[PDB]
Amino acid sequence: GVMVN
Amino acid sequence: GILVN
Amino acid sequence: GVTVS
Amino acid sequence: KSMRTRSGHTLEFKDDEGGDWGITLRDINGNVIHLNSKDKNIDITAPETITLTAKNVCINTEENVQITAKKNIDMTVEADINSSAKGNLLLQADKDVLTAAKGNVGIEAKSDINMVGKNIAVEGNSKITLNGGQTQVAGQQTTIQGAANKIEI
Amino acid sequence: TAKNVCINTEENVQITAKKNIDMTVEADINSSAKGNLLLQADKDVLTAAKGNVGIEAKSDINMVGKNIAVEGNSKITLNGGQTQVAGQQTTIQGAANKIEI
Amino acid sequence: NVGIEAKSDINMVGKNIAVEGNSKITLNGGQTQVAGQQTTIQGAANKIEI
Amino acid sequence: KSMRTRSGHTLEFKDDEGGDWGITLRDINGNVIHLNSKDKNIDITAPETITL
Repeated sequence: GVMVN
Repeated sequence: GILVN
Repeated sequence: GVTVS
Repeated sequence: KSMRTRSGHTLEFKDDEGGDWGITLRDINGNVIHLNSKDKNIDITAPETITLTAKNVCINTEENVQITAKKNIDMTVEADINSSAKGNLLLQADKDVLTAAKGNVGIEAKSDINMVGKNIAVEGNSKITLNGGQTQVAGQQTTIQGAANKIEI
Repeated sequence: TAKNVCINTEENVQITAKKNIDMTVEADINSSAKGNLLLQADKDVLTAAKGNVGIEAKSDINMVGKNIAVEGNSKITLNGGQTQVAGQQTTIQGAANKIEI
Repeated sequence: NVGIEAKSDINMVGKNIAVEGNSKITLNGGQTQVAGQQTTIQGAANKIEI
Repeated sequence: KSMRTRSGHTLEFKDDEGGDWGITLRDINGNVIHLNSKDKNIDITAPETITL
């Protein structure tokens, strides 16, 4: 989904 | 403040 | 390194 | 002093320097070429059409050039079209302004670039790139979409 | 002065002035070429229409500049695929909240 | 300066659209939408994806 | 009705109302100015250049 750094 | 997904 | 303000 | 034929063709010289001073070549149907000496003007008038056909055409003026029509103005060319100015370049219309190219479209401007409108739509097909020094987006309700989920701000 | 005016040539046409060139029309203005179309000015280039402004290109579109600013009133839409946003400082601000990434 | 001003709409359609600001890029106006299939936001080293 | 010169310069009037009807000013190399009275046209032609 939302792959953060 | 945010409502991501 | 991310804000929510 | 004149020369006339039986159809009405005329070549006339007028010597009255207090008015009506010049040369005229005309016919009765309404084609006129007039050299005006009091005002230093040249007038060419045709009831239907005026055609200028040559290999090159040059217009040289030390002041304004005005083109006016009650209908379209067309400019068709089999090579490039160039327009250069030392001031501004206005492209104003009352209905619409459309620019279509079969290749690229390049808007390269030093200093500032401004775009104002009621609605802005950017429609990509392969990639949309926004590269810059500092990026800031505003709005009262900003939504980031894509694929399955989304982020609401 | 006539009803129609035609200029046909086998080579270039050149119009030069030391002042403005003015083109006033009641219906339409069309400019069609088989090659490039360069609009150059060393002071300013301005466009104003009382309607929608359309840009179409069957290739890439480049807008190189400085301090690029976009203003809207109702909606701003960014649609496509593989969207990317870059920049050293990237702040997304909303209503009473913001994220700096 | 370059000014593109309309009072109804502005529509841009192209295969690729690239914007390169040497100093600043700002987007303003209510109801902003960014969409697509893959969306990335970067910075010094941060890299988030959708 | 015409006025001609030894090199070919011409100023000519044609009175054929049904047919060729108008005024022409021309030389033998290709420069023509023609006032077409039948069709109400004005035609200016040059092999190389026209300058205003």
